[PDB]
Amino acid sequence: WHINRTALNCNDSLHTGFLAALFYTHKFNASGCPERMAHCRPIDEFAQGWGPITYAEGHGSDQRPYCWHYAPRQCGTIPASQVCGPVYCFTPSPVVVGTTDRFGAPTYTWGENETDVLILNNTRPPQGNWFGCTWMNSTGFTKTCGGPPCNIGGVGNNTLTCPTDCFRKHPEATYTKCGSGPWLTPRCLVDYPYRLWHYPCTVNFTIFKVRMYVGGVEHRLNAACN
Amino acid sequence: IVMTQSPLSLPVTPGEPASISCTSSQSLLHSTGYNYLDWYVQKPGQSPQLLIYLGSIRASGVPDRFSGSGSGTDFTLRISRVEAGDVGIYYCMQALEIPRLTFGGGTKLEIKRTVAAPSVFIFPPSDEQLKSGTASVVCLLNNFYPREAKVQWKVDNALQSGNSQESVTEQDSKDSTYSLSSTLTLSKADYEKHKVYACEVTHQGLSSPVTKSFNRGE
Amino acid sequence: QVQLVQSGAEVKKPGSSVKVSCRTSGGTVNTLHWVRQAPGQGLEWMGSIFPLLGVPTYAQKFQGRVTVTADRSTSTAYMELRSLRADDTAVYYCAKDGVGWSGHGPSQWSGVDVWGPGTTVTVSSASTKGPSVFPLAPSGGTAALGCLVKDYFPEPVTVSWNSGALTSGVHTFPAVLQSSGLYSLSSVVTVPSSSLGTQTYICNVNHKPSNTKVDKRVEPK
Ligand SMILES: *[C@@H]1O[C@H](CO)[C@@H](O[C@@H]2O[C@H](CO)[C@@H](O[C@@H]3O[C@H](CO[C@H]4O[C@H](CO)[C@@H](O)[C@H](O)[C@@H]4O)[C@@H](O)[C@H](O[C@H]4O[C@H](CO)[C@@H](O)[C@H](O)[C@@H]4O)[C@@H]3O)[C@H](O)[C@H]2NC(C)=O)[C@H](O)[C@H]1NC(C)=O
Ligand SMILES: *[C@@H]1O[C@H](CO)[C@@H](O[C@@H]2O[C@H](CO)[C@@H](O[C@@H]3O[C@H](CO[C@H]4O[C@H](CO)[C@@H](O)[C@H](O)[C@@H]4O)[C@@H](O)[C@H](O)[C@@H]3O)[C@H](O)[C@H]2NC(C)=O)[C@H](O)[C@H]1NC(C)=O
Ligand SMILES: *[C@@H]1O[C@H](CO)[C@@H](O[C@@H]2O[C@H](CO)[C@@H](O[C@@H]3O[C@H](CO[C@H]4O[C@H](CO)[C@@H](O)[C@H](O)[C@@H]4O)[C@@H](O)[C@H](O)[C@@H]3O)[C@H](O)[C@H]2NC(C)=O)[C@H](O)[C@H]1NC(C)=O
Ligand SMILES: *[C@@H]1O[C@H](CO)[C@@H](O)[C@H](O)[C@H]1NC(C)=O
Ligand SMILES: *[C@@H]1O[C@H](CO)[C@@H](O)[C@H](O)[C@H]1NC(C)=O
Ligand SMILES: *[C@@H]1O[C@H](CO)[C@@H](O)[C@H](O)[C@H]1NC(C)=O
Ligand SMILES: *[C@@H]1O[C@H](CO)[C@@H](O)[C@H](O)[C@H]1NC(C)=O
Repeated sequence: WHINRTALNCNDSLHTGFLAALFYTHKFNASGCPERMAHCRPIDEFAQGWGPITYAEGHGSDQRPYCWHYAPRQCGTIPASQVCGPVYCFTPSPVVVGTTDRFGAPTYTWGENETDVLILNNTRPPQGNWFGCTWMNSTGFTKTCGGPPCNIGGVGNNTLTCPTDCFRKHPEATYTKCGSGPWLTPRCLVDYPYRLWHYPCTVNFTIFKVRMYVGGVEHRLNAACN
Repeated sequence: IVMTQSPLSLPVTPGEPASISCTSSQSLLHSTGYNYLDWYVQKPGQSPQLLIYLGSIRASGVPDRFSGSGSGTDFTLRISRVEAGDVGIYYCMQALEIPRLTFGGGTKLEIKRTVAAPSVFIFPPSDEQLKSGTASVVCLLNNFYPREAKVQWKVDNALQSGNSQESVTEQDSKDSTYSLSSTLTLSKADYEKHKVYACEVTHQGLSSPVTKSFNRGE
Repeated sequence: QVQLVQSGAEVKKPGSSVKVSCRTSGGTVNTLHWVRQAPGQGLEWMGSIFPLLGVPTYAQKFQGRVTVTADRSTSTAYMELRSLRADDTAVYYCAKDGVGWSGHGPSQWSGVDVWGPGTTVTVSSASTKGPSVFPLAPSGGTAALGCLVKDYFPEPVTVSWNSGALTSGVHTFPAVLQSSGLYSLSSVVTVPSSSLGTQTYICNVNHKPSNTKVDKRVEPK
């Protein structure tokens, strides 16, 4: 919230022009979105889960965080020099994590120092802090971490490592069990002031506002659904 | 994106409305549902000044008599009760590509007047300048309208080209006319070789071109 | 009510560099812009910078000979144009949009709503010369007389009449640029012929670049 705790090391070496989106509502780049959002598979095409859920150990290589079925890296401590603008973690409710030292004491140096870190280490609520985080790296790429995602079972070519609510494929793949970030379902992700910056291809998603319980406590948030 | 504007010059009788058009090489309408076109005015002597942003919202201090309308690629600035205060150059500018701005060539708002013939005066070079080694012969067209005028120099009845410069006052606030100076620059040797120096003036308000002239000796 | 205070005029020679300054006063900005205006030509965007991030953007026409920088502590931004050419004489405007990042989300565009007064940059190999002031003598009716203010550099000069007592009917013309690189100017006034021999007219010329003051009397020839 304090603007001084924002990692703000932004570097437009490629001249993609992503910095304007930090300031202005109409300057998110949804070019290339219709074709890439076609890569994403609807949940219908994945195999049917079965058996007990185990947490997945892998870090599969896609680097395409724009799909709902993207299995994220687990959250760690990342240095402020890799971050541009606010880091949002999802509890499900959106929350901003500020720049800090390795212990968690707040620092106020714009992330311009080497001690400045963003400690995103996630343990899923209700006991933990959040489910996942999203942020823009210093050269204009969306980065996301969280989970670990779930082994839901299945057999074959197609098999879902679920990072969201996947009730369709397995009855117990709830968001509390497998939620790994902003995607609440294959259809909805949490709306927050920089969703269009981080997820420009959700531009046409319609805003439903949502009420949602994670371990007793109710969460009161707007979701953008297709 | 290229911003072209029309008209370039707009003469407007006071109190009559005015209208100036802007077109954009690409649609300025965005996902958000706003047209990202601004209107700026630069009044003579002053910094550019914001008039209207996002197509239709008018800026601080801007009266209700300025209105902007348009969508996509065609936009219009309309000015309802044109006043001597409103004179200046009017620029549109797209903001779809910020930080980068791109302005139009501008439209000159101008108060329209009844045609006025220029009073023409010619001045010979001074004695002091003639000592100096230069000679400037000056022709004055005072209080005319419209601005377009032709000044023709004849030195011993011979037509001159490339030895004269002219500058025009920008429009007068009271009478809405212009004034024009034209200076023929010769050197002292060339001034003394010729005798008749004539200034011929062509203008909408002259039934025939007006020549004022003199002879060196007199 | 942010104000943009700019550095004063600059007389440079071909080949050298100028560093124009612009200081945001009384608030914060999303982005500073540099727009210039060549004499008689329109407005041209040159470059801009987000002073928070300190990352600039440049128009292609000036890529490689302009750099924009923004000092945070002083709230001052600089623009440096190098390899100056006569083509570069213009008024140089810094302008802003926005009030600064709210730290919570993006803002809606609100126009380039504040412009600085401008910086005049002259690029020329001429040297400082005061004017020669010559009488333009008048040859019921309405008589014209004036002063020719010739061969001065750099600009501006100011003309007045009878120490500012005569302003009605006075035309001081925009200066023209001669082939010598010096400026010349003429200022005229129409008076009653009835007054020609009787009324005394003194045009008052002032050129501060050279501490020139001249009071030429204009008499009937
Ligand atoms: C979010 O929602 C917006 C709004 O609905 C979507 O953007 C609109 O998309 C539609 C459809 O794409 C646009 O309407 C038309 O798009 C055509 C592109 O595809 C055509 O051509 C290809 C190639 O031949 C065909 O295969 C295909 O079947 C289509 O026929 C344009 O060609 C249309 O013509 C326009 O441009 C041409 C010049 O290229 C002009 O000559 C025409 O006169 C005309 O202007 C037409 O545009 C619509 O324009 C889009 N609107 C906007 C504002 O983008 C987004 O795609 C959607 N985003 C996501 C992520 O889903
Ligand atoms: C959140 O998760 C993070 C992982 O993403 C944790 O960060 C890493 O945790 C490990 C283990 O505690 C640290 O490793 C230690 O490093 C110190 C310093 O050694 C450095 O140089 C050696 C050279 O061999 C190198 O191997 C190390 O990685 C260090 O670079 C050593 O003295 C220790 O023996 C041990 O190796 C990492 O330094 C640490 N940082 C990162 C980001 O790599 C983080 O601790 C977790 N935080 C919380 C709050 O749980
Ligand atoms: C912000 O995020 C960006 C995306 O994650 C980061 O860009 C990535 O940076 C990594 C290194 O950190 C690159 O990985 C290297 O890629 C080069 C090039 O290999 C590619 O091309 C060769 C042929 O020229 C091809 O054989 C390969 O298969 C690749 O296609 C390799 O030489 C290195 O060994 C290494 O793999 C990514 O390629 C690069 N991705 C993109 C899309 O740019 C960026 O670094 C981040 N910035 C930060 C950290 O602030
Ligand atoms: C924030 O950082 C700026 C320097 O960019 C500093 O002047 C200011 O005092 C800082 N504010 C706080 C409250 O730390
Ligand atoms: C931006 O990143 C590129 C990566 O090659 C680097 O060369 C450049 O110096 C960087 N600039 C900053 C400000 O980090
Ligand atoms: C969007 O990104 C693409 C490729 O990165 C680029 O070519 C395009 O110009 C960008 N659009 C805008 C408006 O910056
Ligand atoms: C495996 O998936 C691919 C998609 O890349 C598909 O084309 C192929 O037919 C599939 N194989 C099976 C199991 O039929």
